[PDB]
Amino acid sequence: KIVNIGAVLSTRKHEQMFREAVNQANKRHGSWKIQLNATSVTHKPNAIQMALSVCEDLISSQVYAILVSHPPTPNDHFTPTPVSYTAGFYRIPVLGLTTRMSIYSDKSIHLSFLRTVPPYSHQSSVWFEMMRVYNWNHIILLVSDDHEGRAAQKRLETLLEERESKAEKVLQFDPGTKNVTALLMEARELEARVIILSASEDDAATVYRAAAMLNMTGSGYVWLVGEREISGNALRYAPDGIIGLQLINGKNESAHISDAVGVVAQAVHELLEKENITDPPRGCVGNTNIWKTGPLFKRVLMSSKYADGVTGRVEFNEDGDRKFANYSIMNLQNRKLVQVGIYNGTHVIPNDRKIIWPGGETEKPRGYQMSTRLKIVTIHQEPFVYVKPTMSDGTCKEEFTVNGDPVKKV
Amino acid sequence: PALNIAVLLGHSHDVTERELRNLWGPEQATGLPLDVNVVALLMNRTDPKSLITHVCDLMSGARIHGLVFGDDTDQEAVAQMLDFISSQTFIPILGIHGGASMIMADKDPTSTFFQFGASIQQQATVMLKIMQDYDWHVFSLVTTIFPGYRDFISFIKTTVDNSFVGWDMQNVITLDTSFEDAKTQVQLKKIHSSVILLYCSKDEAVLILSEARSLGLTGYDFFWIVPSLVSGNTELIPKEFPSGLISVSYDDWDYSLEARVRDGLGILTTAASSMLEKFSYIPEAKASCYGQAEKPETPLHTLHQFMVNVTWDGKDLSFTEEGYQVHPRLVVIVLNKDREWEKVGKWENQTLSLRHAVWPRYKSFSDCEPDDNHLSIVTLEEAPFVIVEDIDPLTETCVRNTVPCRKFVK
Amino acid sequence: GWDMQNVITLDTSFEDAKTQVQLKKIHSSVILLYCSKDEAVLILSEARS
Amino acid sequence: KFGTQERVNNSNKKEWNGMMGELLSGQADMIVAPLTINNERAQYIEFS
Amino acid sequence: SDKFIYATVKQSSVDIYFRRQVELSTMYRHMEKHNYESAAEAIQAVRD
Repeated sequence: KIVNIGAVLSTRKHEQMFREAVNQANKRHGSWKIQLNATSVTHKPNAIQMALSVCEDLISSQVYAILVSHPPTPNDHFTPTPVSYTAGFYRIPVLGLTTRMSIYSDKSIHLSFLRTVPPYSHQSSVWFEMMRVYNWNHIILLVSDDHEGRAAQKRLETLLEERESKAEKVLQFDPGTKNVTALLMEARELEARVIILSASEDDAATVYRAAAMLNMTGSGYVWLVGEREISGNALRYAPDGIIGLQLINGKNESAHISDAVGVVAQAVHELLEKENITDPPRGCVGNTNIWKTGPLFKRVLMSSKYADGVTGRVEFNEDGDRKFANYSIMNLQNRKLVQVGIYNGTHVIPNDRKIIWPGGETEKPRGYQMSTRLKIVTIHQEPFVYVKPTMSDGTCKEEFTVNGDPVKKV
Repeated sequence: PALNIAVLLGHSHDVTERELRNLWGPEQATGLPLDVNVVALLMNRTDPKSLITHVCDLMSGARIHGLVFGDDTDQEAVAQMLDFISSQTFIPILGIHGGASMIMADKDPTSTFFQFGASIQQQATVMLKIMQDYDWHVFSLVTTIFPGYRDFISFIKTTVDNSFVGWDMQNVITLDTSFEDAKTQVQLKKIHSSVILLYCSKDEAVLILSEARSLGLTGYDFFWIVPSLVSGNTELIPKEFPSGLISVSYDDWDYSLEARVRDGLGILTTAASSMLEKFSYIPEAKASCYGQAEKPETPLHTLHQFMVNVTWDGKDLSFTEEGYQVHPRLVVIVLNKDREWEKVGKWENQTLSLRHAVWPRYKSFSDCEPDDNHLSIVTLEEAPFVIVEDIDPLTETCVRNTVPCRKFVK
Repeated sequence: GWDMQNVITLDTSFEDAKTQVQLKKIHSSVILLYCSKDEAVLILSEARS
Repeated sequence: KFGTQERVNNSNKKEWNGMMGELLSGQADMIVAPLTINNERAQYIEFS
Repeated sequence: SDKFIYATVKQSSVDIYFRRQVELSTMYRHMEKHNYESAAEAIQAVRD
């Protein structure tokens, strides 16, 4: 009757409020018999320590779903992975709270991971909407070589294929490269002025400084970036006029904990409404078979709509994310991020604020600047293209036809 | 210097630890600058906590510098667990058998984990080689939202675009959901008589095959080629699988587990020998799983980049950057009239050798129509009327306006 | 020319087995349906399905 | 070379040589030369 | 025939036309081993 829920959280206070949210969800729509419980564990510095902790504390406690969140330490190098892969052995669903990496979106690797925060790779959708609003047809992608940049590029290319169009160049740079001037020099020779960046904070700062050195932040250029490129060190060197994105509740662990607890409680009640439910296993050691109702529990989680949500309407897509998040469009004016619009679950709406494009101009710059210098290629065909050696001075002789007109040479 | 290599197998396999130790006793100076003292150990079942304890208890005791883990069950979550034991311990782990042998899409960049399996790209390559050998150019490629669909479709489209063969890809049906419900039947009706590259799980493919038989999509003129995802466990075969259902899979008949462990030990020994030839000495193994060492966990030299060039006595066992075998041991199996997966062809050094020069027509079901439209035609080569020529070097098949024809030459 | 492709005779069980397989052999072409009004309603619902 | 689809040795990749390789790779923007119009060339570039 | 040798420019439009044509493949095989690098070289070879 009692349904246990585990919570991998960051601080004792957050676990106390997780218990409070569990109690609140228990009070409302309890299905007349089920009384949910709540067990919580603080994140551990080492991944192996956490794997053993979740095996011993959560898994042995008959947890139906596990709530995981980033530790208070600023490092965010895939902390919830051991949770998703200890609870993924038995198809026990895992609830991510502040994990925005796109690697978890692939279900072939993460079998039973669902997050409340959509990952960074969905930001590309916003850019396409902007490409639909400001009529930008030629863009340049500046993506990392890791999984996140590749996923963002793939999503943007999939979106663009519907329009029968493609980015002129998709420059991939390895993470942590100190010198990126070669790629930006290559991009400068192109025509498109819509530069789209998808990189971590350090890589975003490096790209920003390299663009500043190359005078790429001036007038006629427009930059579209994500949340990682306008936060932290990347904000220090961000060029003025950049169009960043921010999540309304991305760092609000409170609202995420509350809505995740509500959704998981509703899903547990919906599952217990059905038939042939098996009980969760005890302990990692001694049990090897998967949880039979794991797949259907994840499916019922993915089909539950949380009507009244603190973060908004909570939904789930086939990739396992929220699919509906509010992205706030932040423009960097006078070295200060000011909101110039907000992107809802499906559309972008501007506000009374005026967008200051890079270089300080108010008018919307054109997508590209046409090149009046053309690289002409020819071959040595005798009747059509005679080719002759030039003199020492560098220009060959003037010649005249039978009429006497000069023969034009290049 | 002595190389400690650990081997871990399940109890379902009759091979004992002493046999594993004796396997590395050929005594022909296998390691020129080093000697390998193989340590063996078994576990009752595969599970996170026990697996971690076993792995770094072996690390603490035998000071192992490698792992040749081999699983017995079909749990696909073991491969990831091994991958990130390798990630958080820097021990080169090899997935030999069972769930650890199933290819995982994206691995951690800092994890030295390699698998004895074939990625979906290699299976698609083998399937296209089958079609090229049998001239089954027309094909309808059915998919689903079963993860990895996008990679399979992207690779098949890229190969088709780069292909010199016709490859009239008629359609791509993505049965999003509701297989036995509306709007998927209408999707299936657009299928024309052609090869079907079904891509989904085994039970879901059972559902789609039941629907297809209800729609009359199985017969002498209907061919189905499928990857190892749906063939799955050869021992159990669904009643909905038509006879002649061609599939490709890693060989479990000829590639015995003893050969698997010998190949893993040989790979590790050759990589370490190349390291000794190139670098200074064998790096000491990590202290343990635990302790939270205050160091940015970066070994000076590792086995990661030296596994791309590993050669054994008679075969090449190199690995790609993503972690797949460059020369996997793939076999093309078919479901014969006895409802058993009979191995037909093999994949050796990028060449597919097929037992049947001409494809023997297989009765799909008991109620299928008799084979009449298929006829054997004798034709002896006479200069002006019928001409026999060799295979096209450019296309590796019969040229335009020319038909395949087989001569029995001694 | 008049390439009469096929003659499907839906003996019975219009919304049941072995008539669907009969209907699958239909190719894109003119259909000279011959039946009562309500039965033709059933066959047309199946055809739209 | 004027340009022809050729299969490069590594990975068996289709590639354009000569003028088509120069133009499709961005090295050149226009080809003013006796370039014949046919399907293989017209599928990737566009002729006046 | 061996005594009658004829060719064209390697990797050009006419080479593609002969490769893709359904029936002239028998002489395309002959031409593949005598193709010249440039039109001027082939013209000079014809001249002498």
